[PDB]
Amino acid sequence: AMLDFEKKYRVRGGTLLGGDLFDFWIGPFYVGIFGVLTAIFAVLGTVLIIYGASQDTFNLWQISIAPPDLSYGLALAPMMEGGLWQIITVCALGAFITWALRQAEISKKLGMGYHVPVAFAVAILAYATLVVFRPLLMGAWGHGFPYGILSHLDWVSNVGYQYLHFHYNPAHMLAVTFFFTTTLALALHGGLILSVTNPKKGEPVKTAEHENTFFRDVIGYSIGSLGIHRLGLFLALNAGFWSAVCIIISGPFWTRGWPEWWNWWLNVPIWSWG
Amino acid sequence: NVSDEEAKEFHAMFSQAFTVYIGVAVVAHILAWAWRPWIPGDEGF
Amino acid sequence: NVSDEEAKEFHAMFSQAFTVYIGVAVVAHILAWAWRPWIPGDEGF
Amino acid sequence: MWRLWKLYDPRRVLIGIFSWLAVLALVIHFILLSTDRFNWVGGAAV
Amino acid sequence: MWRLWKLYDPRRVLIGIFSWLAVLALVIHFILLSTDRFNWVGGAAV
Amino acid sequence: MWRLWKLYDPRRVLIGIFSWLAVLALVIHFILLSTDRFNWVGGAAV
Amino acid sequence: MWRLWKLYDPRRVLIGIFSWLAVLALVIHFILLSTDRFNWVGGAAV
Amino acid sequence: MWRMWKILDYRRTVVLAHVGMAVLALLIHFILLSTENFNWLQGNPY
Amino acid sequence: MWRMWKILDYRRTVVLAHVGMAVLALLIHFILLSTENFNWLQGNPY
Amino acid sequence: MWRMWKILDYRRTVVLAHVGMAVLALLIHFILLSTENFNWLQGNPY
Amino acid sequence: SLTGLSDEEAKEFHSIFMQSFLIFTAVAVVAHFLAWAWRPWIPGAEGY
Amino acid sequence: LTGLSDEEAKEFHSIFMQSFLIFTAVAVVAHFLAWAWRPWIPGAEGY
Amino acid sequence: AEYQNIFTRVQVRGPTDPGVELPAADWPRTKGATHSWLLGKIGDAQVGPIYLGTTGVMSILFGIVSIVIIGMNMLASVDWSPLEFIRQFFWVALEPPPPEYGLSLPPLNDGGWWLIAGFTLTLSVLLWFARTYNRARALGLGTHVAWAFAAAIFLFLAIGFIWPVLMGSWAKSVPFGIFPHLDWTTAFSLRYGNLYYNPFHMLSIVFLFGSALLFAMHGATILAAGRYNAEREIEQITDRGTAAERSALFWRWTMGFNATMESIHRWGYWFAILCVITGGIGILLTGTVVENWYLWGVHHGIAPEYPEFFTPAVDPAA
Amino acid sequence: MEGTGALTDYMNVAQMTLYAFWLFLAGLIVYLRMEDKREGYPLQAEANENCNRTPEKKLGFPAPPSPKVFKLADGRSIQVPRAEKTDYELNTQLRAEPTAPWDGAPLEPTGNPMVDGLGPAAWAKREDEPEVTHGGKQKICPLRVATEFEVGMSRDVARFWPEIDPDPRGYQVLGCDGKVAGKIVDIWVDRGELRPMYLEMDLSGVGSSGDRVLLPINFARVGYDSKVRVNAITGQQFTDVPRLREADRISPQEEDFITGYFGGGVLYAVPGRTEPFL
Ligand code: BCL
Ligand code: BCL
Ligand code: BCL
Ligand SMILES: CC[C@H]1c2cc3[nH]c4c(c3C)C(=O)[C@H](C(=O)OC)c4c3nc(cc4[nH]c(cc(n2)[C@@H]1C)c(C(C)=O)c4C)[C@@H](C)[C@@H]3CCC(=O)OC/C=C(/C)CCC[C@H](C)CCC[C@H](C)CCCC(C)C
Ligand SMILES: CC[C@H]1c2cc3[nH]c4c(c3C)C(=O)[C@H](C(=O)OC)c4c3nc(cc4[nH]c(cc(n2)[C@@H]1C)c(C(C)=O)c4C)[C@@H](C)[C@@H]3CCC(=O)OC/C=C(\C)CCC[C@H](C)CCC[C@H](C)CCCC(C)C
Ligand SMILES: COC(C)(C)C/C=C/C(C)=C/C=C/C(C)=C/C=C/C(C)=C/C=C\C=C(C)\C=C\C=C(C)\C=C\C=C(C)\C=C\CC(C)(C)OC
Ligand SMILES: [Fe+3]
Ligand SMILES: [Mg+2]
Repeated sequence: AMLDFEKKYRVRGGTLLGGDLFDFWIGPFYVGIFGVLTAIFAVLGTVLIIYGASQDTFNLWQISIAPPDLSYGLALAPMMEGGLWQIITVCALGAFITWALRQAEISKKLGMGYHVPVAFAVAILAYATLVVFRPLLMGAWGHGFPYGILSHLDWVSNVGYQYLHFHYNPAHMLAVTFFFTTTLALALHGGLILSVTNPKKGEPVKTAEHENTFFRDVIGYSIGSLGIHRLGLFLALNAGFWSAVCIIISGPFWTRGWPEWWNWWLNVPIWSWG
Repeated sequence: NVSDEEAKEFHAMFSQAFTVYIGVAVVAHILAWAWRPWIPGDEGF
Repeated sequence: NVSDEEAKEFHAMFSQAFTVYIGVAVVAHILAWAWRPWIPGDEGF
Repeated sequence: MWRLWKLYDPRRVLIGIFSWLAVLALVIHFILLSTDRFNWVGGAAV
Repeated sequence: MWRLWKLYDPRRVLIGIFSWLAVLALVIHFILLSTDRFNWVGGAAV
Repeated sequence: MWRLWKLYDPRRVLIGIFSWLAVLALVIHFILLSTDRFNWVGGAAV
Repeated sequence: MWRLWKLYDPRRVLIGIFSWLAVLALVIHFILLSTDRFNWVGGAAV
Repeated sequence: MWRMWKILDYRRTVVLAHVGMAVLALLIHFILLSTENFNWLQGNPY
Repeated sequence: MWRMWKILDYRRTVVLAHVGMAVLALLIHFILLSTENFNWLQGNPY
Repeated sequence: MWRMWKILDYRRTVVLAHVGMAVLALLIHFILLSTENFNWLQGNPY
Repeated sequence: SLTGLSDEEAKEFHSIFMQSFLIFTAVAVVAHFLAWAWRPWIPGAEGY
Repeated sequence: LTGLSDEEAKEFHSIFMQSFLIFTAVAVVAHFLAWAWRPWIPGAEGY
Repeated sequence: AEYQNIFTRVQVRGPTDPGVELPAADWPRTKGATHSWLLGKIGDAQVGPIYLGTTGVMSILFGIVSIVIIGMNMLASVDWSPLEFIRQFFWVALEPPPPEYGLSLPPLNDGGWWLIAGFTLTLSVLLWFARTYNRARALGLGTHVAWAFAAAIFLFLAIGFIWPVLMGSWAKSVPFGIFPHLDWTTAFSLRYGNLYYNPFHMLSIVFLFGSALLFAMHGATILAAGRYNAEREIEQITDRGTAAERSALFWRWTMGFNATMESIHRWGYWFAILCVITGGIGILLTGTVVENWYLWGVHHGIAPEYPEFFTPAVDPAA
Repeated sequence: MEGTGALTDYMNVAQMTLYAFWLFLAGLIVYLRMEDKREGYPLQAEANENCNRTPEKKLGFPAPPSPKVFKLADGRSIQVPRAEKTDYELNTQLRAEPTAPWDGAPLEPTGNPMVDGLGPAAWAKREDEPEVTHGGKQKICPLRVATEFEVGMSRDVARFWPEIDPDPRGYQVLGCDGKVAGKIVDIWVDRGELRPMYLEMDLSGVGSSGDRVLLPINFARVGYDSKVRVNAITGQQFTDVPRLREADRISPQEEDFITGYFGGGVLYAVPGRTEPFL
């Protein structure tokens, strides 16, 4: 089934691989070659996760596929000692990368720019930082995070407290600022569009004049219809990127407590006062 | 909608697959029961 | 759309490449088995 | 039972069947690599 | 060098110079206050 | 086998093959470095 | 008092009052469960 | 019960039957591999 | 079976075959490097 | 009281009543399962 | 019909499909016979 | 199918009630077997 | 080589937009409005004018009083040194009352200044809420922005007022400092046993991460469909252009389901405000009805169990 | 357990608060998915998707809400989903043939997909009345009538660093194949959005110098060397860009015609764009 306007858009072309062979839709999903791959990768990784779950516990929150011991270095591990995690990592990476390449096939077919696959490549960059880049720099795949709903929260807790106060990480304070600011911007953007198209009952749908006037009335500046989506993309992508920066520098480029990092600020010759 | 003849051809294909699938399932469970019965007694297995 | 002639030409190139790839791969496994067989015995290797 | 192909395009069922076989073969081969008895390259004893 | 002002707008050059001079004199005065030897109001001895 | 180049743009094949060679060669060298026998710069002994 | 229903939509007020009644009943029942004296499932002795 | 196909589309039902029984059968086989008496790969005593 | 190419486009299948078999070949080689008895670089006794 | 269906949709209310009573039936059973005097699966002394 | 296959095309694809399926299954049957001779996978009552 | 008539609604209803009766009947037997295995209503002492 | 809709290449400047006419009781807007080339690259170039009414002025006055109290106490803590103020800028704070005062009014230098700063800050944000509400109503807009702001207010009040009041001490509240309120955030989690196991903190993060996910998805989609004037989203809601169809088709083909030009902003609006609402509820639950969140997670079977890797420590004081 | 918050031997207040939020989150998710189904619904199941070989309508789950009335500024209560757009889409005879009869097969255009509105070249059915501002001015108008706008946000930047504050008037336009299509004569601005939207050009390079054509700004890459490079379409293809009904106004429909035509170039402008990398 299709949206009542969808038929005319379902044309041939836009693929990067596979050509006509996979260029079709199953229900609403466009398939493409990267959809077949993202399906094989996703099913493989999910079924491997459930196998790992069957060996410890089926409780959804307590399922955990953990990375190997640090003593393994970069070697591939036995399956039940983190080798299962490593296969799931290469399956998830492939699932993410083929998902973005597939969104690139969908982008070209609808004549859209590649903003969505690239914006997703930032999210893939952050996961790659967590499971590939940072474990590489530190020298062991065991530095990646476990695949479990509650077991990866203990990883975040302990890795954060490896630096004794992770709030003082300068790149983390920047990434948190970008995360808080982008949901603030999302609240304003979503709210303002709803406020115009859904005014008080008995009022006409308003214009982009009212949108600019509203924020110029409130804060004295309005970024506009186009600016809100550039800034919205900018804030969320910087949120992802500075997440990657904050974690890649935690351990490969800083092994002490993050509060100590601010010792350079306390020592600036301008304001030492002693 | 489908006619009776189309729907009967659907159900002929379904009944063929259903019988093979259930027949293999019945045999498989009879083998699994001969191997290790899965209903515990009052004292376990 | 593809005719039987152009299909057979595609299968012709498939067969030449498949047999060369399969042939060299068979040699690879015979050398690998001559080196260290990968089917463990009752005591392993 | 030939009429199943009056319903499903041969290209799509073959793509789905082969994708299913690829997932299945890897999962079973990997599950055996997880076990101590069937990890053939690991080569445990019985 | 009189032609320098046919290229660069005098107001922007003077604003740029004034901003640099204000920041620089503030930074030098602050750096001196941060040192033990040149803190003139801290009243230390040499 | 010359018919193969009737099927693909030779430029896209040269890009594809040289991309495999570049990544494969780096990985093989890096794996050899990671060993304690074929790490040539580490001065491993045998 | 009947003119209340020419001011507000009867369905809307019915939906809102029932939602308030459902929430209040849930809140009170669990308020009693959290106390010692009025926990009927807990079977606490007074 | 061929009148079932006068209600439910036979194609979409068959696809749904294969995907659902796939996940169900994986689920049950995994449940047995989680146990100690039916994990045929571990081969524990019964 | 030359008829297989009247369903699957041959040009695209060849490309998919190479990328897929590259992944599988790397996967198998990496699996052997993980094992003790078939890590040819580490060379543990057999 | 049949005039109730001239205010709220009968089609909508029937469906939301099944969903609403689904949650309520699930909630009460789960509340009893969270006790000790009424957990029939545990079968604690009463 | 859906998929636009004539009845003869459906019957011809069926025979090749069923042939390819029996050949694929037969090799699996042989591989399982070899796998069973190596290490049986149905434990006895006392385990392995 | 959406606009079923009276005779088609009566015909669907009878088949629905027959399917539900068979589904319930098989389940009832399943519960009679499950009770024979392990009863699930404890006495005051427990199990 | 395609234009990426990241910076506006060609800009056009006209007269300053004075805004839509207000009702004939509102204060006059300010007269100050200028155009910025730098801001015009990202979006609208006009800066100002701004409205200021009763609620706006009183919010600013209450907020300035709060900022002066915090700033002067911050400056006083470093012996009034502006240099030492810059050196310690992230570390200084207006400290909340010590625990011994409970909910009473403590002396100025023992949390009294904190309580006044918290009161005036609360008043300014509440008046700012009324300002956002009235500016929308004055233009005939819905009050969605104000209620989304009210949702952020509730977490702010839950953290600083309601939860400390429910706990019976102003000490539990958060100091006005940069690193100190980060110290409060960490200590809060330490005290009540790993806020990670708080489910409403989990949900809060779900909607926070989903908000960044949504804005990234939506912002990228509007820029990608900018070739079809997607960013003119109001026109697409009332008159579905091809951009609205390509945006919906893109996500329908990707993940199997889509939104509309209007429903995407409902998804993002609810994700933004649910993040801050589950946040407030999670804060109100801890300390009051959950003592230790890890022990709560153990009770409800959500804590992972870890095999032996080390010799477990034993409390000598057991 | 015991303490404040206990509701039973196992249930506590935080847990039941959580399930209370689960019920709300579901009702919100269902509500949000219904708001999702006000454009393009009900789904059009074609005959070749269903075993009965009859076209149908699928509501999906949750089913779409009732129609929604947007009262408009000019005094026109429009209903969503709009009847005229649905009626246009269901009746339009596409100039394309499915590459296969089964459901999900892509359409292959028969004639010229760019002028026929196929795929990335497609347009929606929109209003033919040109948009107005809140005050009644013409919303999208060229700078010759919208004379209160001058090109360039900053006069000093436009005068001393014109590279970053350009004025594309008089610029040469090149297509994806590098050929010269003509000269930019005017810029169209949105009085509400305060942005350029279209670059009107003449066809002095590939057609009549007196002909006028609109180039959407997001398809134009205004360079630093007085050349505007359009990657969407070949220079020869600028001649078939749809013309305005009136030389000084554009309806929302013509915006979808013009942006649609350029978007279609992404696949159909030159051979090989449809074809994969490999
Ligand atoms: C005690 C521990 C420390 C701490 C230790 C850490 C550590 C360690 C980390 C963070 C990271 C983060 N911290 Mg911290 N952090 C602390 C307290 C906080 C507080 C707070 C309330 O005080 C906040 C707001 C934050 C905020 C943040 C973010 C900036 C960042 C996580 C976002 C991110 O990485 O996106 C990136 C998003 C992803 C990586 C998701 C990947 C998406 C992929 C590509 C697709 C997946 C698809 C999926 C499988 C689909 C599912 C299937 C379908 C649904 C069917 N932290 C405390 C002080 N923090 C993380 C970070 O920055 O890493 C990059 C990180 O590693
Ligand atoms: C020969 C050509 C095709 C083929 C042609 C056909 C045709 C024609 C038919 C089938 C049908 C079936 N085929 Mg077949 N089938 C083939 C070969 C196989 C093989 C095999 C390995 O050889 C297997 C195992 C199967 C299996 C099946 C079954 C799914 C089904 C018969 C049982 C049934 O009636 O389902 C009944 C079960 C249901 C209706 C419900 C299924 C499960 C639902 C969705 C709910 C369970 C979900 C589950 C609980 C989720 C798990 C929990 C998660 C953790 C959340 N087929 C080949 C590949 N097959 C029949 C069918 O599809 O019936 C409708 C049918 O008509
Ligand atoms: C000058 C000529 C060209 C060339 C011309 C041709 C032509 C013509 C053909 C080939 C074909 C092949 N070529 Mg060649 N080929 C060249 C030289 C090579 C060299 C080499 C080192 O010299 C190699 C190794 C190969 C390799 C191959 C094979 C892929 C293939 C033959 C076997 C087959 O039929 O696969 C088929 C097997 C499959 C398709 C299995 C599919 C595997 C799927 C994708 C598995 C996916 C699951 C995934 C791995 C999961 C990952 C999980 C992990 C944990 C990460 N070619 C040169 C460069 N080659 C043939 C071919 O590709 O036909 C299709 C063919 O017709
Ligand atoms: C970088 C800015 C933010 C962002 C952006 C972003 N995310 C995106 C996109 C964009 C632009 C998409 O276009 C893409 C999309 O299409 O979303 C609908 C996506 C997406 N972001 C998603 C999730 C997601 N994003 C997150 C974060 C973020 N995404 C950032 C905050 C998170 C977090 C913070 O946890 C999650 C969970 C998906 C909904 C979707 C990508 C879907 C995808 O890749 O599907 C591939 C196939 C699968 C079924 C995935 C599973 C396959 C694996 C083999 C199994 C699972 C392995 C995994 C390691 C398990 C880990 C579990 C434990 C951590 C519990
Ligand atoms: C959905 C939840 C998210 C959210 C939403 C949200 N926030 C909001 C809103 C919304 C919907 C608003 O409408 C409102 C707003 O104004 O948005 C622009 C706001 C807002 N969120 C803000 C901050 C904020 N939001 C945050 C978070 C969040 N906001 C959540 C993540 C945070 C974080 C992460 O901690 C912060 C810090 C404000 C910028 C703004 C409300 C401002 C406010 O209440 O101000 C009160 C008044 C004062 C502080 C007075 C002092 C201000 C000046 C110093 C006065 C100047 C005096 C004079 C005019 C000039 C003097 C100088 C002379 C030399 C000229
Ligand atoms: C000297 O400085 C001058 C004057 C030059 C100006 C400079 C000012 C500066 C630099 C100020 C710097 C300020 C900074 C950096 C502040 C940092 C603030 C931060 C990070 C705050 C973060 C969190 C604080 C919170 C959440 C506070 C919450 C407090 C609340 C919600 C208080 C509520 C209190 C109420 C409602 C009071 C009730 C009083 C009643 C009446 C109930 O008592 C009986
Ligand atoms: Fe938007
Ligand atoms: Mg502190």
